[PDB]
Amino acid sequence: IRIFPRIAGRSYIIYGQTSGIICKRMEKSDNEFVIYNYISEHYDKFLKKYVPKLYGKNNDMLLLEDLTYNYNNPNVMDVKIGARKRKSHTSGFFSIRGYTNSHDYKFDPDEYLTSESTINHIKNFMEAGGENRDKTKQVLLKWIMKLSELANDLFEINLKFDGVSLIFIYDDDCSKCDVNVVDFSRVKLIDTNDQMTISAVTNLIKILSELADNPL
Ligand SMILES: O=P(O)(O)O[C@H]1[C@H](OP(=O)(O)O)[C@@H](OP(=O)(O)O)[C@H](OP(=O)(O)O)[C@@H](OP(=O)(O)O)[C@@H]1OP(=O)(O)O
Ligand SMILES: Nc1ncnc2c1ncn2[C@@H]1O[C@H](COP(=O)(O)OP(=O)(O)O)[C@@H](O)[C@H]1O
Ligand SMILES: [Mg+2]
Repeated sequence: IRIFPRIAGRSYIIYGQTSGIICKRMEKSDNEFVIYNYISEHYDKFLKKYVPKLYGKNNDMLLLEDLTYNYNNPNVMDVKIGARKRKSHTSGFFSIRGYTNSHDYKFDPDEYLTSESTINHIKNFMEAGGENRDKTKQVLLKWIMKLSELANDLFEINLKFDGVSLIFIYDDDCSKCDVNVVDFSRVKLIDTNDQMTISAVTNLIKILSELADNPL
């Protein structure tokens, strides 16, 4: 069994026996599966735009689209935009849980950060994208484009996105990038929209916009 190079979480995640699939164990309940099916039926468009494809269930394993598959040299960042179980966010509106090569920059998932340190970590994650300034900006701008639509669409969705993350990805050559929403294990039905989760996305859009705009 080939272990999947996670960037965060404690979940058992392996490569599928097949190309472009990862197998994630549902450790505690089947809630993740219940939530994908509910979103599939009530917010189909949201699932297609923002969420890795669920190809199937196998006992307690979900077969999920590998978001890294189409990438020569993927850089991954996990940012928790949903509410934490009991702790407050390490960056106010959201918590960076890890990124490719975070070890090299002495990143610590338990450390509460200033705005300066939050921004510095996101710049650290962007460093593997090289010094072509007008190409790493294109990556930031494609992220802003999809996070913008996601925030907009979140106003119309009556779920509490407890625990969910954004997986940011970009290839070393900056030819390709994306961001998707993952990990529905703790998501709940509610009667309003999730303003906490919306503020996380808007705060990220703000930070990425300041990076896409500064001239340094
Ligand atoms: O051991 P795990 O089974 O992976 O449990 C993990 C929880 O997710 P579930 O798997 O749904 O329980 C996760 O909450 P969620 O991600 O649902 O929001 C916690 O984050 P928080 O309490 O919300 O901040 C993680 O702890 P910290 O992030 O360090 O607190 C915890 O992992 P760890 O305890 O091993 O680090
Ligand atoms: N569909 C996916 N494709 C690629 N990597 C993924 C995918 N889903 C999760 N990951 C990776 O696995 C890690 C943990 O995923 P997540 O669903 O948040 O698990 P947990 O429930 O343990 O928090 C992420 O930080 C990311 O590196
Ligand atoms: Mg998670």
